Amino acid sequence: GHMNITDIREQFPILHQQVNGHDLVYLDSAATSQKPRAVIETLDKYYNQYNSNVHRGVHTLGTRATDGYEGAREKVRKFINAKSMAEIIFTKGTTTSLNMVALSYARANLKPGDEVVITYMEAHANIIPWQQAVKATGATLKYIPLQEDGTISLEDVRETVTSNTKIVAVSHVSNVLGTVNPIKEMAKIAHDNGAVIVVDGAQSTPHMKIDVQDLDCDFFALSSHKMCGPTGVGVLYGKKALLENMEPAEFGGEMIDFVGLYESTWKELPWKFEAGTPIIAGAIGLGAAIDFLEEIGLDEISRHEHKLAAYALERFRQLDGVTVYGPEERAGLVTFNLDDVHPHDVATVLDAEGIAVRAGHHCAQPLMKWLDVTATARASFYLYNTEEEIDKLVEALQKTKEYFTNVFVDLEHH
Amino acid sequence: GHMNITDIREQFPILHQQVNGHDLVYLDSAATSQKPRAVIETLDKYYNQYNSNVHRGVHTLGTRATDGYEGAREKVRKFINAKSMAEIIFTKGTTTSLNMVALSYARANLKPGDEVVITYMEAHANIIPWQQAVKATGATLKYIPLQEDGTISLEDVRETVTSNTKIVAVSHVSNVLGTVNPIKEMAKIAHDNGAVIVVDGAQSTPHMKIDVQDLDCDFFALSSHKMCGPTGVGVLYGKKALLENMEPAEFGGEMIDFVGLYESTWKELPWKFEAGTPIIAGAIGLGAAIDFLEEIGLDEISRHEHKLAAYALERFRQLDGVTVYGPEERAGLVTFNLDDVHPHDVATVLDAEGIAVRAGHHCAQPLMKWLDVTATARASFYLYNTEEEIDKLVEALQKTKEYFTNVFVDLEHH
Ligand SMILES: Cc1ncc(COP(=O)(O)O)c(CNc2co[nH]c2=O)c1O
Ligand SMILES: Cc1ncc(COP(=O)(O)O)c(CNc2co[nH]c2=O)c1O
Repeated sequence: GHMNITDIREQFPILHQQVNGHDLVYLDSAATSQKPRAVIETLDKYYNQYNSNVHRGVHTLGTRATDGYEGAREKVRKFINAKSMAEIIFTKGTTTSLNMVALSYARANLKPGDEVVITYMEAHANIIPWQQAVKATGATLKYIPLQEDGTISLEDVRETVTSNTKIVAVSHVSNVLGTVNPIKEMAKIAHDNGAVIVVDGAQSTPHMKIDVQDLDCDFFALSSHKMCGPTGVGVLYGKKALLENMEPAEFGGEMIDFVGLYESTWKELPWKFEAGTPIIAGAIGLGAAIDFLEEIGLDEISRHEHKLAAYALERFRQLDGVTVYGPEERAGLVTFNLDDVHPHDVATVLDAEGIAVRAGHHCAQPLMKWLDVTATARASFYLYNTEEEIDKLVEALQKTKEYFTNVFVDLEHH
Repeated sequence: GHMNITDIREQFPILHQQVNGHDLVYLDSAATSQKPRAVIETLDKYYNQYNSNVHRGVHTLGTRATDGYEGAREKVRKFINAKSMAEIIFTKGTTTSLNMVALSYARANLKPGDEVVITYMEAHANIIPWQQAVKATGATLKYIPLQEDGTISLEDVRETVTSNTKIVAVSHVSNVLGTVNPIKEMAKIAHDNGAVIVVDGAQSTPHMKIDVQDLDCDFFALSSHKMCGPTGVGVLYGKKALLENMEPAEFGGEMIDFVGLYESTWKELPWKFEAGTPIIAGAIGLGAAIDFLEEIGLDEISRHEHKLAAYALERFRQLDGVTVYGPEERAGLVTFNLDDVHPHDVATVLDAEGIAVRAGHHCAQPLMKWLDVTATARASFYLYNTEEEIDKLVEALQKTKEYFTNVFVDLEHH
C-alpha cells in the first residue's frame, strides 16, 4: 500500500485535460504510456545544457553526453538484472530488437529441417521476422497451441519444441489476452531441446519486474514508449556469449574498429550493434523513466495493476452482453467486445465520453482469427489509472449498449 | 543580410553557459547541432498534451498524434521538394537509411560482375553497408579517385562508372574536407550508365537547400540531429518507383496489411518501411526544426556559413605551422592539424579555453590514409556561430602552438 495514486497522477501533466468536455480517461497504455515530469524534464535538461555527440571524450559537453548515455545503459542493465552492459543494446524499439535477432542470429543459424517455434498469441513484431527468416533459410515455422482460456500449456510446449527446434520466440505478456506466459519453464524446455529462447517483453517490462538471470532468457526485447520513456528507443538484451558470435545487423560509424577499402572489423560489445549516432536523448530519458519506476517500485505497480484488473473483471462481469477474452489471472488490461456493437463504434462513443481505448486487431491477426473475431476493443491500465476510471468505463459501456439498442428499436419502428 | 545572429543565438539556451570558466564556443556542429527553443518546446508540448500511439484514429489524443506525425512527414517532403509523402521514410538516422538501401535494394539487385562505385572521402556509413552488400552478392566495390584538393573530377566519375555499375553512392558534402560534390552531374552520369545514385546528405541537408527533383537523386539520406532536430531520427528519400519494388528491411506491426501464419502482405508506401511504433515525438520535433530553418531561410544559412568559412580560411592562413585539408570553396567547416601537436592535445587545450572542436578520424579512415595522417582536428560551423568565435579559435590555436613550443624547449633544456 505504499502507492499514492494522487501523487503519481500529479506528475503526469497530460492527464489533466478535458476531451469533448469530459475529463480525460486514458486507458490505452498498452498502445503507449504517458510520461512523468521527470522524463520530460530530463529531455529538456539534455537539450538545454549538455547535448553533444557521444564516444569522443574531447570536450566537456561531449563527455557529459557520453556519461549520460552510458549511465542510462548501466541503468537498463540494473533494471533487468543483466550481468553486463555488453549485453544491453539500444535500439529504436522492441520490433527492431526482434528483427535484429531474426537477422543476425536466426538467418545465420537456421538450416533446412530446423524449427522456429512461436505461439498463436504473438504480436506481429514476434511473427513476421521469423516468417521471413525461415523463408530465407528454408527452415520450418511452428506454432504452440493455446488453451481454451488463452493460456499456454507446458505440455503443449514440450510437444511443439523438438530436437530440431533452434529458436523459441514467445511474448512475456500478451497485449491482447493479458496472459502472463511461463517464460522460465519455457526457457528450460527450449534449452533442454537445444534451442535458444527469445522473449518479447514489450508488455511485461513496464508493469512487472524483469530478471533475465532468473528467466534465463537468451534474448529479451523491450520498448521505452510503453514504460513512461521517450518514443523511438528500446532495448535488446542478449546473453553475451550469443551476442559475441552474432554479426551486426547494421553497418557504419561508431560500430567499427578498423575500416579498410574492402574489409572492416567491428567494435566490441555492445557498440558492435549500435551504428551511427545513437539515440542519445531518448536513451537518457529512458534511464530517467527507469529511475522513476524504480523509486515507485515495480512490485507496487504490479500489485496496483492486479487490483485494477480484478476490479475491472468483476465490473465487466456485471455487464450484460459483453465478452471478455483471456484468463482470469492476467496483467492490467481487458480486451472485450460488446454484443451487436462493432468495437470501433464502442471506442468512438467512449472517446465522445472522454475515454481513450483501442479498437482493432492490436497487431495480432492470427490471434483474432483464433478468437473467431474480426476486431476487438481494449482498455489497458498503468500506474496512473484508478478504479473510478474503470467505473466511468463500465458506465459508458452500459450507456453505449443502451444507446445502440434504442437506436436499433427506433429504426425497426420505421 | 536578413540574418540576425544575436536573435538566432538567443533561441539556443545551451549556448549561454561557461565551460572551465570560459564562455562556451561550440564549433562541433558537424558532429551534432544544437536545438532552438522551438524544437525543445515542440517535444515538450507533445509529451505534455497529445502523446498517443498513431495510425488508429480512434480517440482524440491518438488523432492529434497521428496528425502531428504525418504532418511532419509532409513538412519533410516540402523541405526536400520530394514529389510524394510515399517517398519519405522516417528512420533513426542517415546510417540506418543507407543500410536500408544496401539491404533492400543493393542485396536484391547485385549479381556477380555488377559494380558499386563510391569515393575515398565517404564517411563510414556510406562505405561498410556497400562492402557487406558486395560481399553478400559477390559484386565488386570500386572507388572514384580524388583530386589534389580533395574534390571529385567528373572525368574520373565517367572513368570509374561503367556499364556494369548498378549503384553509385556518394556524399553531398564531405564532413571532413568540406567539399561540395557535383551531385546532379554525377546522377546524370550514373543514369547514363544504367545505375542509380544514393546521396549521403547528412552534412548538406542542415546547411543548404535540398531539391531532390533538381538533383535527380535516386536515394537521399539525412539525419535530424545535425539540423537542429531531435536525436534518433532521420529520413530516407527514394524515388517512388524504386521504393515500390523494394522489399522491407524490417518486419512487424504497422507495416503489414494481411498477416497469415506463414505469409504476410505489406502496407503501401511509406508505411511499408516503418515497422513498429514509430519515432513520433522525434519526427514531430524534426518537423518543428524544419519550420525553424525555413523561416530563417536555408539560402541565408548557406551565405552565413560561406562568410564564416572564408573568414576562417583566411585567419587559418595567418597561422604558422597549421595545415588545412580540402578545397577553397567549401561548406562551413575546417579540418586541420597543428605541426608538432597531436589533434587530441589541440582539442583538449581548446576545451580548456571553452572551445569545442572534434579530434580523431571523423568516421573516415580511408580518407585519413589518403591524407597520409592518423588523425585531424575539425571546427564546424552552423547558423549560431560568429566570426568572433573563429577569432577565439585562431587565438587559442596560436596560444596552443606557443605553449607546446615552449614546453618543448624547457624539456630540451633539461
Ligand atoms: C507484446 C508486444 N510486443 C511487441 C510490441 C511492439 O512494440 P514497438 O516496436 O515499440 O511498437 C508491442 C506493442 N504493441 C502495441 C502498440 O500499439 N498497440 C499495441 O497493442 C507489444 O504489445
Ligand atoms: C557526411 C555524413 N554522413 C553520414 C553521417 C552519419 O550520420 P548519423 O547516422 O546520424 O550518425 C555523418 C555524421 N557524421 C559525424 C558524426 O559525428 N561526427 C561526424 O563527423 C556525416 O557527416
